[PDB]
Order: sequence, then C-alpha cells, then structure tokens
Amino acid sequence: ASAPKYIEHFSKFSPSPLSMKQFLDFGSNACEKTSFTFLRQELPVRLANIMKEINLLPDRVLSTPSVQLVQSWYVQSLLDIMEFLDKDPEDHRTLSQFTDALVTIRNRHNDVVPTMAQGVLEYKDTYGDDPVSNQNIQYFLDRFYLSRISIRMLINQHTLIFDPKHIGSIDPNCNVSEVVKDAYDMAKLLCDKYYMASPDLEIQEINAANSKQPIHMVYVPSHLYHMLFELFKNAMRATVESHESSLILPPIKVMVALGEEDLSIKMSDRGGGVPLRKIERLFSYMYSTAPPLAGFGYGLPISRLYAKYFQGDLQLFSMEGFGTDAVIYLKALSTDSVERLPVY
Amino acid sequence: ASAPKYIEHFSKFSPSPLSMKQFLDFGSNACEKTSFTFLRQELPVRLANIMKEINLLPDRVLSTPSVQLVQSWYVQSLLDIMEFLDKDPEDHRTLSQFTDALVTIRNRHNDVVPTMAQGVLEYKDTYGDDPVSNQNIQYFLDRFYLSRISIRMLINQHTLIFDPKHIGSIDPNCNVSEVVKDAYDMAKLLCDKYYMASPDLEIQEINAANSKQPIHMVYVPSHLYHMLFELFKNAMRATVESHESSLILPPIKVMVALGEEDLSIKMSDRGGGVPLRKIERLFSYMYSTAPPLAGFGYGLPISRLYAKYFQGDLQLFSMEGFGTDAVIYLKALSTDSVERLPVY
Ligand SMILES: Cc1cnc(Cl)nc1-c1ccc(N(Cc2ccc(CNC(=O)C(F)(F)F)cc2)C(=O)c2ccc(O)cc2O)cc1
Ligand SMILES: Cc1cnc(Cl)nc1-c1ccc(N(Cc2ccc(CNC(=O)C(F)(F)F)cc2)C(=O)c2ccc(O)cc2O)cc1
Ligand SMILES: CC(C)c1ccc(COc2ccc(CC(=O)NCCN)cc2Cl)cc1
Ligand SMILES: CC(C)c1ccc(COc2ccc(CC(=O)NCCN)cc2Cl)cc1
Ligand SMILES: [Mg+2]
Ligand SMILES: [Mg+2]
Ligand SMILES: [Mg+2]
Ligand SMILES: [Mg+2]
Repeated sequence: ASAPKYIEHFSKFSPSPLSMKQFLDFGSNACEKTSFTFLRQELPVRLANIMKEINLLPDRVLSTPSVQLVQSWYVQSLLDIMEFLDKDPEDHRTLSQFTDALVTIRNRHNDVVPTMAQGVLEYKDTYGDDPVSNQNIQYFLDRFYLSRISIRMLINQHTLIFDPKHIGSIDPNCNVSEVVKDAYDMAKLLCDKYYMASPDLEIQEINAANSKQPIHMVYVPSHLYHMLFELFKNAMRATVESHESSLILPPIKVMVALGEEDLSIKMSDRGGGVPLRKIERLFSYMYSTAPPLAGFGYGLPISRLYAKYFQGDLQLFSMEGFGTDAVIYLKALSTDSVERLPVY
Repeated sequence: ASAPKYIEHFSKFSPSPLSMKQFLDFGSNACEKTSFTFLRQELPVRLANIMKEINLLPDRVLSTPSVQLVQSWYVQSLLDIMEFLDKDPEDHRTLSQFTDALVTIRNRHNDVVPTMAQGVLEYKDTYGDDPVSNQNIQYFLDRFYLSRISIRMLINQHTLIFDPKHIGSIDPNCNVSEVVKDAYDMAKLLCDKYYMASPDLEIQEINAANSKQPIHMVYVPSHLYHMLFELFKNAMRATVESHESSLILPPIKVMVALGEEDLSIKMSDRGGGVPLRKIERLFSYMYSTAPPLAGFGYGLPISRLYAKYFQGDLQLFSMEGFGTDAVIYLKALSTDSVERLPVY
C-alpha cells in the first residue's frame, strides 16, 4: 500500500485555518461542490500532519496496541478520502458517497479518547510518571486532540449542512446566558441525583459597550456547552462535598463580560479550592488518568482545547480555603475567531 | 587584579537557600560570629553566580555603559567581601568593619533598577523589541533581580540585627490585614492627591481551619507592602479613570484566605480590565519600559519576584469590560518558606 507516501506528500502542505466568516460562507446557498473540493484537499493535509507526528513517537510508545489501533484508523480514513481526489465534483452521486464517507470516518474514530487513555495507562505503569514523560504526553495529546477537534469540525459542518438560524454547529446568534443556564440545569440534575443538595446559580452580565443588551456571539454552542458542563460539574462536586457538615450551600456564580476583544465567562465556587502547587495537575492527561459525577463531561484538558480552538483560553485560579474561579476566554469579534491548529 | 579568578572559583559553588527557620535562628541570642562566617562564604558564591551570568551576555549588550557600570559594582562588592575571608571571627573590630562593609555595598547598588532600565532602553532602540529579545531580557532580569532580592535580604538581616517582636525584616507575627490596610491607606493618599476621588476598601478574611482567628504569618512585611502597594496603585488608577464620567465608584475588594498550604491575597477591581492578549505585557521589562501615579511602586515584574522569592507567586486575571483580580500567593507554613534562588 501507499500510506507512507501519502503521509509524506500531504504533510508537505500546511493546514489552512478557517475563520468563522469562511465557515458561515461555506454554509449558505448550497456551496456543496465547493465544500467538497476544499475538503478532499484539506482533510488529507490535516490527517497526514498528525499522522506524521504519530509516526515520530518513540518505538516503546508507538508499538503499543492503543497507538497501533489509532494509527490504523487514520490510515483507513486518509485512504477513504483519497478515493475522491480524481472524482468529479459535478456528479451528484460523488457528492453523496462523500458525505457517506465522512459519516463513516467520524464513526470510526468515536472512541479515541478512552483508547488514548489506555496508552497513557500502559506507559505510566510501564515506563513511569516522571515530569519529562508528562510534558511529552501533554505536548502530544494537546496537539493530537486539537487536531481532532478541527477535523471533526470540518466534517460536522459538511454533513449537517449537506444532508435559516443555525449554520451546522455554528450559531451566529448564540445567547451565552442561555447556554450557561442549560449546562447548569443539566449539571444540577446529575448533582441532585448523586448528592441530594445542589447549589443555586446566579448569573450576572456586564455588556460594557451596550449596558442594556443581552450578550450574543457567533460560536459553536455545543463546544461552549461541553466547557460549561465540565466546569459546573466540578464546581458542584467541590461545593457539595465541601459543605456536607454545614447548612448553607454557596451558590455557584457566573459572570459574563463582553469587552472590545474578549468575551469572558467566569464561574466562581466556594468549594474550598486547591493549592497553587496542585493546580497544573488538573490539566495533565497523565495525572488525571487513573485505572460519583466523575463519569461525566469531556475533562478539563479537552475543555481547554475547545476554548483554544478559536483563539480563546480556559484558566483556573483558586484560593485554597475558599474556592475556585474558572474562566473561559473567547474572542468577542467573529473576525478574530479563526481556527487555531497545531503548528507544524 | 583577580575578579575573573574569583568569579570562576566561587561560581563553582551553589548558593545555599535558607528557610524562615534558619533566618529566625541567625536572628537570635547574638549568633553574630555565625552570621559573619556564613556570609563571607555565601555572598561571594551568590555574587559570583550572577556575575558569571552577566559576563556571558552577548557583547553588544555587555559593552553598554549601563552593564559596564553594574559589572563594576559587583566586582567591587565581591572584593570588599574578600578582604574578610582570612580575617578572625573572634576580633570585634572584624565584626564591626564587616557590618560597615555590608552597608557600603548595599548603598553602592541602590540605583540598579533605573540603570538596567537604561540598558533595556538602549537595546530596544538599538537592536529592536522583537519576541526573542523580550524573552532574553525577561529571563536575564528575572534572574538578576531575584538574585538581587536574595542578597539584599541577607545583608539586611545582618545589619538590622547586629547594629523582642520583629527579627530584622521578618515579622514572625505579621498581621496580613494590617499590611493590606496600610498599603491601601498610602495608595489612597496618592490617589486623592492626583484624582480627587478614590475607591473604598473592603477586606474579607477566610480563615479556613480557624473560622475565628485573625490571619497571621511569618513573612517579610516590607516585601508584602511593596506588592500590596503596586497592586492598590494600579487598581486605583484603573477604577478612577474608568469611572470619570460616572457617579458610583466601585470599592476595591480584598480577600485574605488561609488554607493548609496557601495564604492567598486577592485584590479585585472594576477598572474595566485588560484583554487576555495584553496581560503578559504588564510583566515584561521590555514593554513596560518607555523613555500620574505611574511614578510610584516597584512594578509588577519585581512585585512578582518578591512573591516568588519565598516559593509564592503573583498572578493577574482580568475580564475585559469589567475588571481585574490580582492574587498574591504565599506559603502559609514557615517550613515551606524557603528562599527561591535563580538556578545555576
Ligand atoms: C477535576 C474534577 C473532575 N471531576 C470532578 Cl467530579 N471533580 C473535579 C474536581 C473538582 C474540584 C476540584 N477542586 C478542588 C476540590 C476538590 C474536592 C473538594 C471537595 N472537598 C472535599 O473533598 C473535602 F474532602 F475536603 F472535604 C473541593 C475542592 C477545585 O477547587 C476546583 C477545580 C476546578 C474547578 O473547575 C472547580 C473547582 O472548584 C478539583 C477537582
Ligand atoms: C501597570 C500600571 C502601572 N502603573 C499604573 Cl498607575 N497603572 C498600571 C495599570 C493599571 C491597570 C491596568 N489595567 C488595565 C486598565 C488600564 C487603564 C484603565 C483606565 N481606563 C481608561 O483609561 C479608559 F481610558 F479606558 F477609560 C483601566 C484598566 C488593569 O486591568 C489592571 C492591571 C493590573 C492591576 O493590578 C490592576 C488592574 O486593574 C493596567 C495597567
Ligand atoms: C499513548 C499516548 C497518550 C502517549 C503515551 C506515551 C507518550 C510518551 O512519550 C515520551 C516519553 C518520554 C520521552 C523522552 C525520550 O525518551 N526522548 C528520546 C526519544 N525516545 C519522549 C516521549 Cl515522546 C506519548 C504519547
Ligand atoms: C541591560 C539588560 C536589561 C539587557 C539588555 C538586553 C539584553 C538582550 O539579550 C539578548 C537578545 C537577543 C538574544 C538572541 C541572540 O542573539 N543569541 C545569540 C548570542 N548573541 C540574546 C540575548 Cl542575551 C539582555 C539584558
Ligand atoms: Mg466546510
Ligand atoms: Mg490555569
Ligand atoms: Mg544572616
Ligand atoms: Mg499572570
């Protein structure tokens, strides 16, 4: 077969980050043929870039069953996409079987996270969990997961639009507060199920330039939901367990600020907090992988990748003895919301 | 002369970080001879370590008048200290002229900050202000200033004690709130002088393990004052200028938390804040050097060195459109308060 030639050829290209605008433009008025011709070039570049990095991992990592299985998904997905390079954009059955091919590729990779998690486990027990190992895992998974988010975003844009308010997974009129409430509601439901107390929510908005207006943005609200949900679940765990022997339960307080450049979402809790020393660990794939609410959500590392993905960030800071603020930093202006892709 | 042999010899040694305990022990019951024999070894190691680093700077930096002048102070101070190596600890005139020598050395170096500032200016205008330059300046000055804080601390411990509550510059019973109030009071005074409005203060304490108790610690309260004062001055500037056309002026809110491991001091303002993109810049010697309240205080970079100096930190996070939290993280337990010295 040809996977290594394909990988080599296509990793000579640089991925092409898209902006929100570019996304919205692909997504109306059936630009279908256009999405197609972009994607058949772009997905291989993206796939191959990460595949090259996978192949450069040391052999004692690369020969593990978990990496072998993922190496195998990428090869197959890259080949499935190949089939279409020389095919004819005007032929509607071409467009059709390409959408089928996208769905199948998306399915094939649904379980990477737990797959990678086993590889981390194997390596931790097999070579150790020293700081150097940790940085290398962190470095590799951040890139790899960031890479993964970007590909799933391309595929979802195409399959949702090519099967009027929403544009695939982008809401050009996202109501930030609405998403905060829904993710709160869902985390509370879980909370009340496993603890039979749950804190209230208090939302405050600060729309600097327009005192009055509800705060809206162009965003991928499924992403924003992932991040809010992870954050609520942690804050609820903290708050509830830290107040078992007490009567008053602090609310969880969220602030939504709209500046010239940032849209920031702070979520404050009084769960007793974490010492500065132990904070980075929460972001570590290595330390946050071991063999109640613990089962739910995308995790802090991935939540932060979602924020970084459109040039934002997710940060924590705590006051041990008191509680923790978690802030999601997003770009307020759609013209600043451009894909951030691992550097090659 | 012998400066380069001395530098080489003494940079073969590693500085010896001291803990609060070690500091308190030198500082009572006249351990004077002991402080003397420690210092005559330790100061040269410390001086020489930084001097070695100064000599490794590229020539286009090293040949500048500002660096030449500082290179010259260190040489002289290292030599003044040399005079004592073979001298006799039992002779009281020895002890005496050594204290004189310490005072003189401290004076000789009083003006490094503005000296270094001219070197940064020269280099910025002479070679540019690109990101690489910036990291190298940051790296060098952090180390150099951290080095400087540690030496001044040794000298001040000796000269204050060898000329009962306080122990030189260490207060084994520092009242954190007291220092917050005093630095607030001083920053307000300045504020009212240049603006004729100034925000109020609100202090809240959270003593996790002892709900009741005022929060106390073993610290160098002059340091804690430097950091609180810089932070108040910024928060007052922000708050006041951001509310000129408005009637209500938010207070500046400080929280003092005492955990198992951290003592944290958060100072919150509603000055409108800073976008995430521009935050690191506030810590940059390069960008925060250009040719009202602006004249006062030690600066953010040095304030953070003071916090790092005893294994703590100083961090900022803002919500553009709203305001800024600044948190000083200190070690709650004196057994964790050990000098952090630049690595060699
Ligand atoms: C990482 C994580 C994953 N899943 C779940 Cl359910 N929780 C966490 C989690 C949650 C809170 C924390 N802590 C530390 C913490 C841990 C446990 C507790 C509960 N208290 C106790 O267990 C105690 F035993 F002391 F009583 C409080 C705080 C925080 O301070 C915190 C961190 C992130 C965040 O977004 C929000 C936060 O509040 C750490 C881990
Ligand atoms: C670094 C510094 C040094 N000296 C002085 Cl007097 N001030 C500052 C300073 C202060 C505040 C900021 N800003 C940004 C800022 C700058 C200006 C203003 C005032 N508003 C305006 O000038 C406006 F023009 F928009 F109205 C508000 C915020 C902050 O958000 C902030 C930073 C650190 C800190 O500890 C506290 C802070 O509040 C930046 C620089
Ligand atoms: C399965 C995934 C999560 C995973 C598991 C484990 C790893 C571990 O990766 C390491 C560990 C140590 C070193 C230093 C070193 O030895 N360098 C020289 C090259 N051998 C390099 C790498 Cl790439 C990465 C990704
Ligand atoms: C005066 C103080 C504040 C000061 C002023 C200026 C500097 C600047 O230092 C630089 C700038 C660029 C580089 C890259 C490079 O050229 N590397 C190869 C070696 N030439 C290295 C260094 Cl050490 C430091 C400290
Ligand atoms: Mg598309
Ligand atoms: Mg963080
Ligand atoms: Mg001493
Ligand atoms: Mg910071």
